[PDB]
Amino acid sequence: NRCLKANAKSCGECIQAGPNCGWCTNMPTSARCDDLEALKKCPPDDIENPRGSKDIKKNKNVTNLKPEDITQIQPQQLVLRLRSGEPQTFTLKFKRAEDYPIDLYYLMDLSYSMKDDLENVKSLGTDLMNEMRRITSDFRIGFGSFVEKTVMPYISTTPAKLRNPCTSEQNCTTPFSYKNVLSLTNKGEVFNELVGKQRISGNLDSPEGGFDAIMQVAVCGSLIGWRNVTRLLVFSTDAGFHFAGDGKLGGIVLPNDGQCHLENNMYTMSHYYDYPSIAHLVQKLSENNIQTIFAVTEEFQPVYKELKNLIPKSAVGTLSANSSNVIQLIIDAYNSLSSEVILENGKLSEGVTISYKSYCKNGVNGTGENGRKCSNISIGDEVQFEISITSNKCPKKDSDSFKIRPLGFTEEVEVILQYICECE
Amino acid sequence: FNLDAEAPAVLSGPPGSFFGFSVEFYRPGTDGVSVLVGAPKANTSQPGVLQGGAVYLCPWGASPTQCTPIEFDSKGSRLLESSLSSSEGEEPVEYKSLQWFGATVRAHGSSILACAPLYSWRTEKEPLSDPVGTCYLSTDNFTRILEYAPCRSDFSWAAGQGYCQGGFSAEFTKTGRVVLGGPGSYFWQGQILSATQEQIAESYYPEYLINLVQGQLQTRQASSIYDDSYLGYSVAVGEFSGDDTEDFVAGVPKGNLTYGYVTILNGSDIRSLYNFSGEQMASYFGYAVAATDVNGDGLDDLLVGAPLLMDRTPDGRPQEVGRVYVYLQHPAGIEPTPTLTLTGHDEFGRFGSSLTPLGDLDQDGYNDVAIGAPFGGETQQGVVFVFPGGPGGLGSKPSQVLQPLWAASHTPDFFGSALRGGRDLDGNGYPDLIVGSFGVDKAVVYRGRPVV
Ligand SMILES: *[C@@H]1O[C@H](CO)[C@@H](O[C@@H]2O[C@H](CO)[C@@H](O[C@@H]3O[C@H](CO[C@H]4O[C@H](CO[C@H]5O[C@H](CO)[C@@H](O)[C@H](O)[C@@H]5O)[C@@H](O)[C@H](O[C@H]5O[C@H](CO)[C@@H](O)[C@H](O)[C@@H]5O)[C@@H]4O)[C@@H](O)[C@H](O[C@H]4O[C@H](CO)[C@@H](O)[C@H](O)[C@@H]4O)[C@@H]3O)[C@H](O)[C@H]2NC(C)=O)[C@H](O)[C@H]1NC(C)=O
Ligand SMILES: *[C@@H]1O[C@H](CO)[C@@H](O[C@@H]2O[C@H](CO)[C@@H](O[C@@H]3O[C@H](CO[C@H]4O[C@H](CO)[C@@H](O)[C@H](O[C@H]5O[C@H](CO)[C@@H](O)[C@H](O)[C@@H]5O)[C@@H]4O)[C@@H](O)[C@H](O[C@H]4O[C@H](CO)[C@@H](O)[C@H](O)[C@@H]4O)[C@@H]3O)[C@H](O)[C@H]2NC(C)=O)[C@H](O)[C@H]1NC(C)=O
Ligand SMILES: *[C@@H]1O[C@H](CO)[C@@H](O[C@@H]2O[C@H](CO)[C@@H](O[C@@H]3O[C@H](CO)[C@@H](O)[C@H](O[C@H]4O[C@H](CO)[C@@H](O)[C@H](O)[C@@H]4O)[C@@H]3O)[C@H](O)[C@H]2NC(C)=O)[C@H](O)[C@H]1NC(C)=O
Ligand SMILES: *[C@@H]1O[C@H](CO)[C@@H](O[C@@H]2O[C@H](CO)[C@@H](O[C@@H]3O[C@H](CO)[C@@H](O)[C@H](O)[C@@H]3O)[C@H](O)[C@H]2NC(C)=O)[C@H](O)[C@H]1NC(C)=O
Ligand SMILES: *[C@@H]1O[C@H](CO)[C@@H](O[C@@H]2O[C@H](CO)[C@@H](O)[C@H](O)[C@H]2NC(C)=O)[C@H](O)[C@H]1NC(C)=O
Ligand SMILES: *[C@@H]1O[C@H](CO)[C@@H](O[C@@H]2O[C@H](CO)[C@@H](O)[C@H](O)[C@H]2NC(C)=O)[C@H](O)[C@H]1NC(C)=O
Ligand SMILES: *[C@@H]1O[C@H](CO)[C@@H](O[C@@H]2O[C@H](CO)[C@@H](O)[C@H](O)[C@H]2NC(C)=O)[C@H](O)[C@H]1NC(C)=O
Ligand SMILES: *[C@@H]1O[C@H](CO)[C@@H](O)[C@H](O)[C@H]1NC(C)=O
Ligand SMILES: [Ca+2]
Ligand SMILES: [Ca+2]
Ligand SMILES: [Ca+2]
Ligand SMILES: [Ca+2]
Ligand SMILES: [Ca+2]
Ligand SMILES: [Ca+2]
Ligand SMILES: [Mg+2]
Repeated sequence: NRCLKANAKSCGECIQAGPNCGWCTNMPTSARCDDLEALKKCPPDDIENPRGSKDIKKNKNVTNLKPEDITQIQPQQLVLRLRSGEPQTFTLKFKRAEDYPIDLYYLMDLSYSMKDDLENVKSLGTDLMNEMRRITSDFRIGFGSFVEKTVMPYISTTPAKLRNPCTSEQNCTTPFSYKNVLSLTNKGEVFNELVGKQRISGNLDSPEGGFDAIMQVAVCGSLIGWRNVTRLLVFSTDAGFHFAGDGKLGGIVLPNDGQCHLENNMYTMSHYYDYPSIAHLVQKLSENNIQTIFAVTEEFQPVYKELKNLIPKSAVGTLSANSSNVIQLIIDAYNSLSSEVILENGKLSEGVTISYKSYCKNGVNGTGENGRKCSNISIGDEVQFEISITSNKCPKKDSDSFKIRPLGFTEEVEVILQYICECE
Repeated sequence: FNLDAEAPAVLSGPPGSFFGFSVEFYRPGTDGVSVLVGAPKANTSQPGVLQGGAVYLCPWGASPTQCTPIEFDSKGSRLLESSLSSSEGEEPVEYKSLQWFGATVRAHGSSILACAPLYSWRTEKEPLSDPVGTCYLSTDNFTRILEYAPCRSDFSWAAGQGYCQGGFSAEFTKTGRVVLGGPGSYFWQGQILSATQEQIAESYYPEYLINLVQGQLQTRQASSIYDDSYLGYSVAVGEFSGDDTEDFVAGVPKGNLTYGYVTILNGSDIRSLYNFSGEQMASYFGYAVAATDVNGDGLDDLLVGAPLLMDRTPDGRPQEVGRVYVYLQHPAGIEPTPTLTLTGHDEFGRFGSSLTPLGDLDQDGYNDVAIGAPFGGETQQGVVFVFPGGPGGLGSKPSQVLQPLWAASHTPDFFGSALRGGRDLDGNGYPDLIVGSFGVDKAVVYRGRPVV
């Protein structure tokens, strides 16, 4: 065997030589490190054999009423003690909560082609509030608008086009990057009133500055008013999107820093930081548990369908030319997003690897990266994941920890890893 | 691996000038050898012009280098000749403030090309703010100075060439022909334009703003489905068509639903010869391009950078890292699939933001390449990777990693955001490498030396 062929000079070496290796303390010296059955073939007390284990610390039961006190993932914390090469497996239980609150921020393109949309969205407040009663008892809505970076070449910069980026007859307000019009509120009537006060704008190039705005909504936190609940971001537009690299045209080369720059509810730094990259958005949307609904016109479905494939917990729906259909669009996208859970883990150390197996309704079982997924999850449905973690020849000298969580949820599982590289 | 990384020469410009944004070798003869450094946010003495930008001439020699601005254009804006009457009084016909002159700097022989891609003008008709871009060309040891703004044409506004930003990228061919990229033409379809120096000089008249160069080569306007592609975001030159006339390599990073592609154009009639496609939406494939023989068979090979390329780590985490693609030319053509790829390892590092041929650094018969990752490194100051050529193309591992020896500041250095290699400054037989770090207004010159 390999315990012997390892020539374990010490106990530590013997343990790191394989999870089936024991070490006697009572014929070469390295023969003290043999298979556990071989060493017996040595008093069982004189055999040193530290095995791994899973020890649960926090294990609040899935619930069946503040958002803080509702549990959908279980357990919430545990310790894995890892013999090198020996995997430790624990089970994650996920139950979709019954009456979970929803925050929906409506982020809207206000370039001129969206003028007609704006006239239908100004009643969305109360209409969406009404429709949301078949989904949740606790709904809040907010509104933000975007156009473009306010620099050449994306906007015309004649004094006159700065005042009015559109034609003289059209009475467009000055171009702007992002305005938080209304932080989240349960008052649908306030949504209606403020949205009805907003003026349509304009700019020059077809793709728009919405990524600048998405970033702000994701990272600005208390300014937007996000709770620890379902966070829906509806991104509504009839055009493509600028992204990192496009800034260079306007002499903007500093990458987006992913931090809030809202003053008086206006994004003030669009002239200074580049548009975000897709990757940067993936990071900050996921970190901030934002589920994104791309509500866009048929012309741009192809673009946004590709974008959706890159942005975790996103959905695309086909917006009508004046947003007449956006409520159903939202409901249908929400149903898509909610019926699937996707697990992501934080970074592991070198030599540490993780494996997922999923066990979903109707006996559909996933492995590989499909092991992180369960689909077709109805309200009150329970699904489970078997997660396996394995360390190799002892990384670090202390313990590590990482989080596993379903994307779009505040809830998470803290996994603390302790590596067995010695004896006692 | 034989770049003197312990003792590089550091060039410094005005703080906040973005000195190092563009860099170049200048050699009329080896006697007057020098480094050129663009500083597109530099203040100049041009009347009425705020941050017009400058290009610095940095003499190379035994003594410590000191850089001085080159005077391509000492005047402010020309005037709308119809305005000097009227009633509103004088009105400028062009806008040189914030024009980023020096954003691109290139040299061939005793000729220097410097571009201001954010230069804009009014037109002489209805008032616009058309950022057509402009370039200045000094020829024959600074004796003659020409302006070349081929997008400053009779076709105005974004529908035409008004937003062209000609000179956004630029290169010289081996014959000294000027090649410009302008990514804004025809609702950001983008455009390549090219003229010989003789053609530019033959029709240069600062009296007229629209100086139609006859015989000019330029890509043609396409249908609206090609809008917002940014052809000419980057350009390089190399021979890919079997003759003795260098061809034009051009990035089209937002083409094909933002998957991007790179095109190679016939240097004789600017007709399309090859396209190479990106592999991921918005990876900015074609952010940078380069052409050089990296495997010693005498055929130019294509390199393309996609600095926003996102991959997944072994434990399932997406990360922005960037990637460079290499396509080897063969006698029958060039295959559309990359021969090899190099992927960055620093998250958000923007590996592949810049590329440069190094020539043969170690003199082993294979030309080598440098690739920048401007936000790479442990303190995100930026990094430059040297990769060796070889019979099957580039090595998979860097043979040298260059990093700024100075400490990080509160703002990014952008070390490696600009590169220029493959020329021998001191003439010791070994090629040398210029690296920009415009975030701290510096440029670094690495000397190649004998090493084993
Ligand atoms: C090249 O030269 C230019 C020109 O000198 C130089 O640009 C200046 O750079 C300094 C340093 O960063 C800037 O100083 C800051 O000014 C902030 C407020 O400035 C306001 O007031 C300016 C003066 O107004 C009077 O004078 C002008 C000119 O005669 C006149 O037109 C006015 O009517 C008025 O009489 C004004 O020029 C300036 O306008 C610019 O900026 C605003 C942005 O709001 C923009 O709207 C304008 O279009 C124009 O671009 C502005 O209105 C001041 O708050 C700030 O102080 C804060 O920041 C510093 C950090 O920098 C902190 O330390 C401090 O505690 C504060 O928090 C700072 O002092 C100056 O404004 C620039 N001027 C211009 C015109 O851009 C470049 O730096 C030079 N570049 C190089 C490479 O050398
Ligand atoms: C690499 O990838 C790029 C991008 O995909 C490829 O470039 C594209 O190639 C296609 C196919 O060649 C181009 O479409 C064609 O354009 C030609 C040329 O049009 C120009 O020249 C004509 C005279 O020669 C002129 O009449 C045209 O003027 C019209 O069109 C313009 C623009 O719409 C308009 O402004 C004018 O008012 C006129 O309306 C124009 O100046 C055109 O002739 C083609 O039409 C024929 O073929 C099509 C397809 O079969 C057919 O439907 C038509 O009926 C007609 O028979 C066609 O439109 C496209 O413009 C290129 N795009 C860009 C951005 O360059 C490239 O080919 C790839 N290279 C390789 C090696 O694969
Ligand atoms: C998402 O999950 C839902 C909930 O499970 C699921 O809906 C269910 O689909 C199954 C089919 O996959 C339905 O099962 C049928 O039920 C009827 C009685 O209502 C039976 O008569 C059927 O029996 C036939 O089919 C069997 C197939 O094994 C045969 O063995 C048998 O001999 C019969 O031929 C069958 O069992 C079930 O009724 C629904 N439930 C509801 C509430 O609608 C939905 O399909 C899933 N969607 C996916 C996976 O996309
Ligand atoms: C032009 O643009 C189209 C998009 O309209 C590009 O098509 C897309 O290509 C990518 C990469 O090849 C495809 O994604 C890949 O999917 C496979 C299979 O799932 C997977 O193994 C890869 O890792 C990658 O995710 C994508 O599906 C595809 N989209 C569509 C709508 O076809 C195309 O590649 C671009 N280039 C050319 C020359 O057409
Ligand atoms: C919503 O969830 C966030 C994240 O879990 C909470 O913020 C955390 O608060 C704890 C308090 O002990 C800190 O240790 C964490 O560092 C915080 N995390 C972040 C990212 O800030 C927040 O308190 C929750 N809000 C409510 C109302 O329960
Ligand atoms: C997916 O995995 C589950 C669990 O391993 C399988 O369901 C079990 O099937 C056995 C069959 O004898 C039953 O005795 C168990 O009671 C089932 N589990 C539960 C929790 O009820 C299922 O068969 C697997 N499906 C596939 C296709 O492999
Ligand atoms: C690049 O363009 C040149 C034209 O500038 C092509 O050369 C022409 O090819 C035709 C084909 O029969 C000849 O009739 C012309 O006399 C050629 N003209 C010149 C100036 O050589 C050349 O073939 C193109 N290269 C490729 C690879 O397509
Ligand atoms: C919005 O326009 C659509 C056509 O795109 C039309 O069918 C619908 O009636 C309009 N909405 C309202 C509220 O009038
Ligand atoms: Ca726009
Ligand atoms: Ca509309
Ligand atoms: Ca050729
Ligand atoms: Ca070659
Ligand atoms: Ca070499
Ligand atoms: Ca040298
Ligand atoms: Mg628009």
